[PDB]
Amino acid sequence: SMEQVAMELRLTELTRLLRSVLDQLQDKDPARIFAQPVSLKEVPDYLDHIKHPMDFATMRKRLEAQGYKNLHEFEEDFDLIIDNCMKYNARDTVFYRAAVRLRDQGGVVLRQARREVDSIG
Repeated sequence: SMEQVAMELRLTELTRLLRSVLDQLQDKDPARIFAQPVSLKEVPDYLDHIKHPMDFATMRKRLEAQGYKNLHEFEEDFDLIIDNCMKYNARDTVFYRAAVRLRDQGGVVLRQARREVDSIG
């Protein structure tokens, strides 16, 4: 049916938008603290702390398999990255402060993202 391909054309362009959004978000992490998952060999207790780990690589894997049906879901994962970071790492840490920086800067990008998603459809 054509009624699936327009949803897929919506999903597609959503993806095409969200790829730009991700690139912009990852650019706000020049330190690359959030690019790859946490190691469970380096941090073997991690999953005792963080129940839903997230990172840009994983976000990107999902993205390119069109795993995001809307912006909300994408925001949810972006939020995890920040949120997980801010929980695991204490407040005086570089890690923690990198999260906050990324949040504040990311939110700008997501503010306009939300606008474009509604504006296009």
